[PDB]
Amino acid sequence: MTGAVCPGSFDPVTLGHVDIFERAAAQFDEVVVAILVNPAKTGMFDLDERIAMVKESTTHLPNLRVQVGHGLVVDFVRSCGMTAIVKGLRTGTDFEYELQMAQMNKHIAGVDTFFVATAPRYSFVSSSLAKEVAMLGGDVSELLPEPVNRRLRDRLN
Amino acid sequence: MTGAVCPGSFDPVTLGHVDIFERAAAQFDEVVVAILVNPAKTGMFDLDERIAMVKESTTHLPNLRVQVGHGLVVDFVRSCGMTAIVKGLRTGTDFEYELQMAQMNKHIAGVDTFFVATAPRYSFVSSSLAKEVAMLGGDVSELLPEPVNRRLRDRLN
Amino acid sequence: MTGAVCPGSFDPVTLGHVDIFERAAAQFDEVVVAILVNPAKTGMFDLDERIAMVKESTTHLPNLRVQVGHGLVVDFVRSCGMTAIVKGLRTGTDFEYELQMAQMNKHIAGVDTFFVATAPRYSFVSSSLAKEVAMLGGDVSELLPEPVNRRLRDRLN
Amino acid sequence: MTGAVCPGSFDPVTLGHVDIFERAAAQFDEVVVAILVNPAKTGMFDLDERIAMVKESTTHLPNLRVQVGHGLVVDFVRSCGMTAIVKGLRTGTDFEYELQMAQMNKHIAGVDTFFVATAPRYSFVSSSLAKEVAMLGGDVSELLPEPVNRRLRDRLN
Amino acid sequence: MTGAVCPGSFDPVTLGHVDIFERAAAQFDEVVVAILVNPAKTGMFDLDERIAMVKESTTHLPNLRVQVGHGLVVDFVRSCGMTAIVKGLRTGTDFEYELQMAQMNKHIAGVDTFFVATAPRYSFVSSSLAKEVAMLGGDVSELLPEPVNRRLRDRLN
Amino acid sequence: MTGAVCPGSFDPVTLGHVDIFERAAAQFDEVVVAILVNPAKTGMFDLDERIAMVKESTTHLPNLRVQVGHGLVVDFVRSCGMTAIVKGLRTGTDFEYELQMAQMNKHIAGVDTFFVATAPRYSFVSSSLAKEVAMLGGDVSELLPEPVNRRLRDRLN
Ligand SMILES: CC(C)(COP(=O)(O)OP(=O)(O)OC[C@H]1O[C@@H](n2cnc3c(N)ncnc32)[C@H](O)[C@H]1OP(=O)(O)O)[C@H](O)C(=O)NCCC(=O)NCCS
Ligand SMILES: CC(C)(COP(=O)(O)OP(=O)(O)OC[C@H]1O[C@@H](n2cnc3c(N)ncnc32)[C@H](O)[C@H]1OP(=O)(O)O)[C@H](O)C(=O)NCCC(=O)NCCS
Ligand SMILES: CC(C)(COP(=O)(O)OP(=O)(O)OC[C@H]1O[C@@H](n2cnc3c(N)ncnc32)[C@H](O)[C@H]1OP(=O)(O)O)[C@H](O)C(=O)NCCC(=O)NCCS
Ligand SMILES: CC(C)(COP(=O)(O)OP(=O)(O)OC[C@H]1O[C@@H](n2cnc3c(N)ncnc32)[C@H](O)[C@H]1OP(=O)(O)O)[C@H](O)C(=O)NCCC(=O)NCCS
Ligand SMILES: CC(C)(COP(=O)(O)OP(=O)(O)OC[C@H]1O[C@@H](n2cnc3c(N)ncnc32)[C@H](O)[C@H]1OP(=O)(O)O)[C@H](O)C(=O)NCCC(=O)NCCS
Ligand SMILES: CC(C)(COP(=O)(O)OP(=O)(O)OC[C@H]1O[C@@H](n2cnc3c(N)ncnc32)[C@H](O)[C@H]1OP(=O)(O)O)[C@H](O)C(=O)NCCC(=O)NCCS
Repeated sequence: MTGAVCPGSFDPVTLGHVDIFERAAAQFDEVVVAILVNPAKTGMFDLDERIAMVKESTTHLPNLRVQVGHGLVVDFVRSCGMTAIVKGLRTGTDFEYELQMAQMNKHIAGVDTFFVATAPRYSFVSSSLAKEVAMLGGDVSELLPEPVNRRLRDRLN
Repeated sequence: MTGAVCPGSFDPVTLGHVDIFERAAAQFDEVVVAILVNPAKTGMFDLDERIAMVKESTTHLPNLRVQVGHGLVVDFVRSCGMTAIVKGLRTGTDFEYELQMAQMNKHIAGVDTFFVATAPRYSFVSSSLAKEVAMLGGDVSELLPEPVNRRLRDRLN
Repeated sequence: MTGAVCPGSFDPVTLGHVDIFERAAAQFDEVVVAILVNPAKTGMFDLDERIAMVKESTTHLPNLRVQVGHGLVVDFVRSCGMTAIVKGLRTGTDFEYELQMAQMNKHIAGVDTFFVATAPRYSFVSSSLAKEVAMLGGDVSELLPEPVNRRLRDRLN
Repeated sequence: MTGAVCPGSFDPVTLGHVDIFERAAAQFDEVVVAILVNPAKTGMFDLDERIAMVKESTTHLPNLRVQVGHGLVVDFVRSCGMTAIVKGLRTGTDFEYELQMAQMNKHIAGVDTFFVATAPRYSFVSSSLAKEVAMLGGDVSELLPEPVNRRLRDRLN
Repeated sequence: MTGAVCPGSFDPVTLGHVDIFERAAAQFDEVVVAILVNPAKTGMFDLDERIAMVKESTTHLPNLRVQVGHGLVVDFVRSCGMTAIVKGLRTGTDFEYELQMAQMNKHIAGVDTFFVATAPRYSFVSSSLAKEVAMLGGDVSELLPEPVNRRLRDRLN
Repeated sequence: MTGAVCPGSFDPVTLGHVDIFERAAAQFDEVVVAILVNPAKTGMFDLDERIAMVKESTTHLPNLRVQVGHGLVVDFVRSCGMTAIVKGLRTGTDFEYELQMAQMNKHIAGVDTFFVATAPRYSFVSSSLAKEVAMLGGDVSELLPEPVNRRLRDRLN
C-alpha cells in the first residue's frame, strides 16, 4: 500500500487543512493526520479538542486516521510505515522554510515531501489568522469546519 | 467622496511612511492614518508621541487626519466610512503576509487593499531597523522626518 | 475629482480583470480602461472586439470608460488628467517586473501605481492561459465574462 | 490503485527528472511519464529519441511507463485513469506559473498537482541549461543519465 | 592578486551597471567587464559602440578593463586568470535564474558568483527598459551615463 | 590589500558557513569571521566554544581570522579596515531582509555586501535547524564540521 502523513498543530484545523486531507486521501491508500503538540504551553485548544475537531471534520474520509505526533516528523512517518509527507500551500506559507525542512527531512530519513496548493477559496485562512480575526469579533465561519465553528463560538462566549 | 486608511504602529513614522501618506492624499479625497497600539507593553514611543510625530510630519497634507486605531483594521475603515486600505511596500515587507491579510480583509468586510511601492531612496527604512541602527549609534536621520529625528535624539541622550 | 487608469491588452478581458475594474470604480471617481494594442500583429481578437468585450462586460460600472491606449502608459494617464494606475495581481503575475515599471513610471512622470490582489476565485485566470486552455478544448467559461464566452465560442467553432 | 503523471518535454531528460520519477514511483502504484511534443518545430532530440532516453534511464523503475502526451495534460491524466500530476521543483522553476496551472488544472478537471523539490545535487540542471552549456563545450555529464550523455556526445561530434 | 569579471550585454550600459563596476573595482585588484555579443542579430548598439560606451563611462576606475566575452562566461573568467563573477541585482532581476547559473557555473568550472544589490536610485533601470522608454519618448537620462545619453540622443534623432 | 567580513552568530558554525568562508578566502586577501554575541542570554554554545569551533574548522584557510564582533556590523568592518561583507545564501535565507540590511549598511557606512549561494549539498543546513534536528535525535553530522560534531555529541550526552 501507499501512505502519506499530513503533519501540523491544527489549532484549530481549518477548511484549508481539510481540503489538503481530502486530496491526500484520494491519492494515497492511507492518510495519517499527525497532530504535533505545541512546544511549550501555548495552544488555544488542548490536544483532545484538536483531535476531536480533526476527527469530526474528516468523517467523510474513511482511509484517514488522526494520531498525535511525537518527535521528528520523519520518525513518526517512518513509524506509520510510510515515506511521504503531504503539505498544503496557502497565501502566507513560508515556502522557503518548508523547502529547507523538506531537504533536511529527505537527508536524514529518506522521506519525500509533496506540496499541494489549497483551493483558492481556502487559501487565505490559517489557524493563526482565523483565531486573531475571531477573537476581535470578525466572522471566519465560512473558512472553518462546523465542528470548529461550534467550539470556537463556545470558547469566545 | 473617496477615502483610504493607512494603518500601522508608526513607532516611529519614517519617511517611507510619509511617502505613502503623500501618495494616498493625492489620490483620495480624505486619508486617515490609523495608529494601532502595540498588542502588549512593547513600544519605544507612547501613543501620544506617535500621534504628535505623525501629525508634525504631515502638516503639508491638509486632507489627512491622524487617529488611533482600535480592533480590526477593517472595522476602523468601515467606521471612517471608507472601504480602502493603502499599504506601502518596501524592501523587507512580508508581502505574502500582506496578501493573506488583504484577502481575509476583503472576505470579512469587503474592504479593498491597495499596495504602493515606496520611493527607492526610502525603501530600506523600517521603524524596526531605524530604531536598532540608531540605538547602536548609526545615523538614520536622512530616512526619518525632522520631528522624529528631534525626538529620537532626546530619547537616545 | 480622483481618477485611475487600468491598462492592459485585454485579449480577452477575463473576470479577474473585471474584478479589478470593479474595485477601481468603487474607490475612484472615474476609471479609464486603456486597451494597449499589441506591439506587432499578434492578437486573437482585434481592437474593436476587445473594446466591445470590455464595454459589454462593464455596463454595471457607470463611472468607467474604455479607451484605446497609445504610447507610454504614463503619457496616457497624464492625458486622461489622472496620476494613478491600478493593476491587479494574480497567481503568475511577474510582480518584480510590475514593480520595476512602477518605479520607472513614477520616475519619469510622477504617476503612482496601486496594486490590488484579485479575488481568489479569479486569481488563476489570465488572458494567455484562458486562450490556451480553450483552444485545446478545456472549459474556462466560469472565469470569463459572458460577452467573452459568446465571442470565444464563435471563434473556436 | 493509485497513480501519477510526470509531464514534460524531456529534451533531454536530466537526472533531476529521474530523481522525481524515482520519488513518484516509490509513492504511487503506477507512474506515467508523459512526453509532450514541443508546440512548433523546435526540439534538439526528436520524439523517438526522447522516449528511448527516458526509457533507457528508467529501467530500474518497473512500475513506470513512458507515453507521448497529447492535448491538455489533465485530459491525458484522466485518460490514464489517474487524477494526480507530480512535478519537480528545482532552482529556476517558475513556481508562480506552476501554481497558476495547478489551480487551472484543478478547476477544469479536478486533477491535483503535487510538487516535490529535486535533490540538491540535481537542483541546478534543466534541459535548457544542460543543452546550452554542452553546446558551448561545458561538461554536464554528471547531471544527465548515461543514455543521455551517449546521445549528447554523438550529436555534438 | 584578486579579480572579478562583470559579464553582460551592456546594450546600453546603464548607471546601475556602473554602480556595480564601481563596487567591484573597490573590492578586487582588477575588474574585467566582459561584453557578451547577443546570440543572433538583435542589438541596438553594435559591439564597438557598447565597448566605447563602457570605456567612456568607466574612466574614473583605473583598475578596470573592458573586453569582449566569448563562449562560456566561466571559460572567459578562467582565461582572465580569475575565479569570480560579480553580478548586480536590481528590481526585476530573475534571481532564481541567476542562482541556477551560479550553481551550474560553480559546478563546471569552480567559479564563484558574488551578488550585489545596486543603489536604490539605480535599481529600476535596465538596458531593456531604458531603451523601450526612450524609444517612446520618455526621459531616462538620469539613469544612464552621459556617454550613453549622447549616443542615445543621436540614434533617436 | 582587499578584505571581507563574514558576520554571524555561528551557534554552531555549519559546513554551509565554512563553504562561504572558503570562497571569501579565495577571493579576498584577508577574511575576518565576526562572531556576534546573541543579544540576550540565548545561545547553545558560549562565545569561547563558538570561537574555538570556527577556529578548529578553518585551519586550512591561513588568510582568515576569527574575532568577536561588537555593535554595528559596518562599524566592525570599518575597524578591520575593510569595506565588504560576504554573506552566504541558503534555502530558507530571508533574502529580502538581507537586502534591506545591505541597503541600510551601504547607506550608513558605504560598506558593500556580496552574496554568494552556498553549495547545494550544504544549502539546507542552518545552525537553528541543525540544533533542533540533533536535539530530537536526528543525524546532522554530515552537515557540520568534525569539531562541531565532537562538541555537539558531548553536550547531547
Ligand atoms: C513542520 C512544521 C513547520 C509544521 O507544523 P505547524 O505548527 O502546523 O506550522 P505550519 O508551518 O504548518 O503553519 C504555521 C505554523 O506557525 C506555527 N507557529 C508556532 N509558533 C509560532 C511563532 N511564535 N511564530 C510564527 N509561527 C509559529 C504555527 O504553529 C504553525 O501553525 P499556526 O501558527 O497557523 O497555529 C513544524 O515546524 C513542525 O514540524 N514541528 C514538528 C517538527 C520537526 O519535525 N522538526 C524537524 C525540522 S526539519
Ligand atoms: C496589518 C499589520 C500587519 C500592520 O501593522 P504594523 O505593526 O505597522 O506592522 P507592519 O506589517 O506594517 O511592518 C512591520 C511590523 O512588524 C511589527 N511587529 C510587531 N511586533 C513584531 C515581532 N515580535 N516580530 C516581527 N514583526 C513585529 C511591527 O510592529 C510592525 O512594524 P515595525 O516592526 O517596523 O515597528 C498588523 O498586523 C495589524 O494590522 N494590527 C491590527 C490588526 C488587524 O486588523 N488584524 C486582522 C488581520 S487580517
Ligand atoms: C504594462 C504592461 C506590462 C501591461 O500590459 P499587458 O499586455 O496586459 O500584460 P500583463 O503584464 O498585464 O499580463 C500578461 C502580459 O504578457 C503579455 N505578453 C505579450 N506578449 C508576451 C510574450 N511573448 N511573452 C510573455 N508575455 C507576453 C501579455 O500580453 C500580457 O497579457 P497576456 O499575455 O495575459 O495576453 C505592458 O508592458 C505595457 O504596458 N505596454 C504599454 C507599455 C509602457 O508603458 N511601457 C513603458 C514601461 S515602464
Ligand atoms: C506544463 C508545462 C509548463 C510543462 O512542460 P515542459 O515543456 O517540460 O516545461 P517546464 O515547465 O517543465 O520547464 C522548462 C520549460 O520551458 C519550456 N519552454 C519551451 N519553450 C520555451 C521558451 N521559448 N522560453 C521559456 N521556456 C520555454 C521548456 O520546454 C520547458 O522545459 P525546457 O525549456 O527546460 O526544455 C507546459 O506548459 C505544458 O504542459 N504543455 C502541455 C500543456 C497544458 O496542459 N496546458 C494547459 C495549461 S494549465
Ligand atoms: C549570464 C547572462 C544571463 C547575462 O547576460 P545579459 O545579456 O546582460 O542579461 P542579464 O541577465 O544581465 O539582464 C537582462 C538580460 O536579458 C537579456 N535578454 C536577451 N534577449 C532576451 C529575451 N528575448 N527575452 C528576455 N531577456 C532577454 C538581455 O539581453 C539581458 O539584458 P537586457 O535584456 O536588459 O538587454 C546571459 O545569460 C549570458 O551569460 N550569456 C553568456 C552565457 C553563458 O555563460 N551561459 C552558460 C550559462 S550558466
Ligand atoms: C546580520 C544578522 C542578520 C546576521 O547574524 P545571524 O545571527 O547569524 O543570523 P542569520 O541572518 O545569519 O541566520 C539566522 C539568524 O536568525 C537568528 N536569530 C536569532 N534569534 C532569532 C529569532 N528569535 N527568530 C528568528 N531568527 C533568529 C539567528 O541567530 C541567526 O542564525 P540562527 O538562527 O540560524 O542561530 C544579524 O541581524 C546581525 O547582524 N546582528 C549584528 C547586527 C547589525 O549590524 N544590525 C544593523 C542592521 S542593518
